[PDB]
This record gives sequence, structure tokens and C-alpha cells, in this order.
Amino acid sequence: GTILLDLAPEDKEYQSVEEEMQSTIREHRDGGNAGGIFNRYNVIRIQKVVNKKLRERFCHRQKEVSEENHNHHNERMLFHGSPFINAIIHKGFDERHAYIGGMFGAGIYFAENSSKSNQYVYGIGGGTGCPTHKDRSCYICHRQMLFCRVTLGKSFLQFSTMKMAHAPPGHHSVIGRPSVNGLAYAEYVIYRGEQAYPEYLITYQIMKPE
Ligand SMILES: N#Cc1ccc(O[C@H]2CC[C@H](NC(=O)CCSc3nc4ccccc4c(=O)[nH]3)CC2)cc1
Ligand SMILES: [Zn+2]
Repeated sequence: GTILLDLAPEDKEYQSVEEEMQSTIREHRDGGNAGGIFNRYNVIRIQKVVNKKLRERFCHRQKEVSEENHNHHNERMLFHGSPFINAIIHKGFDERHAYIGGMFGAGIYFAENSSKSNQYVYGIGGGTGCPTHKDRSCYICHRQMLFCRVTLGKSFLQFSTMKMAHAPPGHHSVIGRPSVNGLAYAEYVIYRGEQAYPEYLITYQIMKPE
């Protein structure tokens, strides 16, 4: 199955991952309703996800995408947050659990900003918050998000991605780009679970502002 390898805080890989997370905290126009109010994270664990079967499916797909994108697979390290982390790290991402509805197409979404992904940790718009206190801004309960390897290949740019079922012909991913009456930040979407590898499992808590 999967093997989770703990990284030590003195390891530069650990430091690297935490910096990208802490440094990509942004202002969200919702007053912190979805992800909570914080200026910082308390990263309490970072585990490397080792799964040979998964890495091989990922690499094989990366090869097909390459063939179709003039030999560039176009890999990008992005964040993902959702209530299904434990399923993802063991079974990998699966498009079959992605459905067209609301503001989402039938794909798997990613963000370059950790605070964006944080908003989805407990569900769309934060859902009802943590399981124990039903608090979207809970500072007690431990949250988890993934910093993943995402194969974007040839991306199709657009303003909305809510009614997509697959990437457009000739493409392998879709990026919802910013717009005045639309998105505030870009969102990266894949429609095949094997186009993303859950490299890092980050366990953390948002911290209250001091
Ligand atoms: N049971 C079960 C089971 C259930 C689901 C599963 O894989 C799912 C496959 C589809 C995913 N669903 C999504 O990707 C969309 C909603 S979660 C989300 N939305 C964003 C929007 C913009 C920017 C960043 C993010 C982000 O970080 N997370 C969730 C996980 C695998 C196993
Ligand atoms: Zn809680």
C-alpha cells in the first residue's frame, strides 16, 4: 500500500514545504468565513507519501501527456484540500468522485496558495467546520492538506470551470483564470486522477492572530 515518511524539521525538504505553505497565505474576500481567521499555520507534521503503484500510474500518464504537448509534461507543485485526504493518499486522486455542480466541474482542483486549499479542508466553503466543534476557524483540531505533483500538460485557459466534464480536445488540464466578476485567484483542474501525485501530507492547525 502506501508508506508515509516523516520529514524532520531540520531537513531542508521539510523546511522547503513549510515555507511554500506559510508564504502562500493570502487575503480572501470572505472575511475568513471559509478557512478561518489566521496569519499563520502551526505545521506539526509533514509526511512524504510513498506508493510505487501510484507513482507508476502517474509517471505513465505523464508520458502520454508529454507525447501530446511537444514533449513537455508541464509538472507543477500545487496544494489540494478536501475531506478525502486519507482516501487520496492510499487510493490516489479519482475523477469518479468529481461531479459537475455548483461552482465546480467534474475535475480535481488545485491552488498555488495554501490558504485557498485551506478553505476546502472541511468541504466546499469550509462546510460546517471541524467535526468536533463545528468550527470553520477551529484552532484546536488538526487539519491536513496535500502539496502535490500535478501534470498539467497543455492547459486550456478560461474564466469559469463549473460545467466541464473533461479537458477540451487536445488539452490535458484547465485553468480558471481571474476576472472581475469571477475568480480572485487561478484554479488548476485535472479530469484524470492519475495526473496528480500526493507528494506531501501536511498536518497543521491554523493559529489565532496575536
Ligand atoms: N469516498 C471517497 C473518495 C472521495 C473523493 C476522492 O477524490 C476526490 C476527487 C475530487 C476532489 N474535489 C475537488 O477537487 C473540488 C473541491 S475540493 C477543492 N477545491 C478547490 C477549488 C479551487 C482551488 C483549490 C481547491 C482545493 O484545494 N480543494 C476531492 C477528492 C477519493 C475517494
Ligand atoms: Zn475543532
